[PDB]
Amino acid sequence: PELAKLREDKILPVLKDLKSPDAKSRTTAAGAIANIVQDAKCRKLLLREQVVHIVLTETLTDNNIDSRAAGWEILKVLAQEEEADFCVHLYRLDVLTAIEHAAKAVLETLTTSEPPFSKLLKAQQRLVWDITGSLLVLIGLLALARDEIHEAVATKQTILRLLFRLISADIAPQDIYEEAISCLTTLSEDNLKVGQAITDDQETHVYDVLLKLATGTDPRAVMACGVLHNVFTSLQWMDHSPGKDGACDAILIPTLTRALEHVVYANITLLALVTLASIGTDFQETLVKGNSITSEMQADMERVVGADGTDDGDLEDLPTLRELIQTAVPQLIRLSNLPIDSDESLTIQSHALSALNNISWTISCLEFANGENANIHNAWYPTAKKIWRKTILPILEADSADLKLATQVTSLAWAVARVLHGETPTDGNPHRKFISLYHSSKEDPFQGLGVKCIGVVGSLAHDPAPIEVNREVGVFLVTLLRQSNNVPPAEIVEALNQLFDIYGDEELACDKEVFWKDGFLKHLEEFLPKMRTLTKGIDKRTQPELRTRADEALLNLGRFVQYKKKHA
Amino acid sequence: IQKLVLNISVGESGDRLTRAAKVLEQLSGQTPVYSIAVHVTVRGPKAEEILERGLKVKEYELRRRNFSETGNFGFGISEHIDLGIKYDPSIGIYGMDFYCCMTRTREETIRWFKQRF
Amino acid sequence: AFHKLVKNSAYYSRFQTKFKRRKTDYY
Repeated sequence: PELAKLREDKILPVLKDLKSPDAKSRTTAAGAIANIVQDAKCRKLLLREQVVHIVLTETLTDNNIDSRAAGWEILKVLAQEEEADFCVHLYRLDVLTAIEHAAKAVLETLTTSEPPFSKLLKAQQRLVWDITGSLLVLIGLLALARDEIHEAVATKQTILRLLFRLISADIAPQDIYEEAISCLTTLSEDNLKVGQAITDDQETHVYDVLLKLATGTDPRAVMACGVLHNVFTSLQWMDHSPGKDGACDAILIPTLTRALEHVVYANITLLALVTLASIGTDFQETLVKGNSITSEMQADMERVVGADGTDDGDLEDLPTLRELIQTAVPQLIRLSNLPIDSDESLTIQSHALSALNNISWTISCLEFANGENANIHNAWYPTAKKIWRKTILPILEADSADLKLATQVTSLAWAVARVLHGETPTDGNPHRKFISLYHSSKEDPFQGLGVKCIGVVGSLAHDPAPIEVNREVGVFLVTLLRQSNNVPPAEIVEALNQLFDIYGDEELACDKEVFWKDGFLKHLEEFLPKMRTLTKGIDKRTQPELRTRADEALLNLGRFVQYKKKHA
Repeated sequence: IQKLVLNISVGESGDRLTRAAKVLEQLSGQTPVYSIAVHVTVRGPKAEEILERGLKVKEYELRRRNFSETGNFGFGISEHIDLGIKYDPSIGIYGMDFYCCMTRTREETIRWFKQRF
Repeated sequence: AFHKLVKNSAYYSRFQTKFKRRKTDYY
């Protein structure tokens, strides 16, 4: 159209000037082109004008460093403004090769002892840094875009070597250093070849560098932690099977926590929180694979340490978990609490939440029935309680603001409830707040809030809950059942299972005082057929999980109504 | 019936240890003791004060094992702030160890607790 | 009472807030 006409008028010459086999005319022309190329609407023309090809084809191979550097900046800018597909296209022309070469050249420049780098002209080295910058960025976006690219990149050895070279020597600008650190973080995440590349590097020993960094007082320690964490988990350096020098995941948690101590750089904060949350899901992996004052007065004081102890633990085999609990969760709570004043700490709260959510859901998945995992239960129970009161009421007492935050704190409350089980504190009658939330909030199948409210509520209603609390809640669930006409099936499975977990023991006061007194078993015999219909009305192929779930629910319901009779 | 002994341990020599000391100092008023770990023992007024104050925190509900055959007892808290002490971000949060030795058995002391408090 | 379930950890596995990498503007 017309807009395009004015655009081509502006643009076309510049390309022709770059196109100029006046490689210096284009040192100045290409040098111009990145500035020219920032514009959004205009770019789509530029792209359609086949710039990508020209640059890739010509500019990068020129003998003048200003050419290549202008050209690598062109690509960078492009990939940034544009969308992921773009990078995937670059990967198709194997820009990777072009980069590998580029990085070899930077690497020879740094590591060289003949010129050598440090004695280079001021703008000389500034040019290298400019080139490195674009190179880094590209690898970032390319790795991120797709998996098969993330692999392809963690295969080009020269690339890794360069990233190590920088991170290790720390003689480049902080914007560049930090960019390198990031780039390694992406590549190192849930990837093995990179995990090993960093550990197995004896050339610069980039590992020991990171360790030191994430260990000490350096302002950048957190970033180091992000990488190192990715590594530990990538090669499974965990509690049950530590790395060299017992490098478990645990050792990071102090520095992360100290990064939290100060908030009352800003990016540094968010990052640490994010790490801690990942540590949460990843010690899931730990637990899966696992299965006149002195002297002897102190000695004795270790006699009372049997009681769950603040300072150190029974948990010699699980330092990760104790560090989380002992150190991390204090600060996680405080941050979950403190004021909602800006949107920045709104984010920080949503994070600290996500973290506690993670940890708590991980642990809550274990077995604790009878004396199972007693030690773990004994360390967690206190903390689960503290979390409950300290962070779950206040946000519920506020009735303040957000919806998705409600999902957050609801999901969390579910986790805590899964562990606490009727031993869970009752103040301001929270089960009513949640029930209200269920009705007022009236995708993936089981992400819906109704489910999460069914869950937490049916959890806190176990024996020995206040018999009245028990009553109202059981009532709400059975209510759901009678009027199951519009309730999503997921919520049926959760409701069924909730009641099954609450009223399976006749020896419980609520069995008689509530279940029998209000004659639930009638309503159950009422729903048995309804359940069978909705069950058969579910697609075992799209999707099977829900179907099989309901099936077992019907069996146990089917079984349990039958059982329910067994006892009058 | 003598002393209350609050106790912290930090395997990492350093900042985090001089900070634990600072907490026990301002909380007891006494300059604390060092061992890998700090602690401070407090007798008389302040002891009953700090005892109850953190016993509050534990909702006055203990278990039966913490009491020693010598009729003593203790508990942990993890947030030295839940006892009305503010938060100094150049200090952070620390956990504390609480320990009460009685004189003039387990039975007699459990019963003693039940009567007062 | 008694009950039947299987592979539960998988079920609730999903809820862990999950993260992967990736923005800012204005200069």
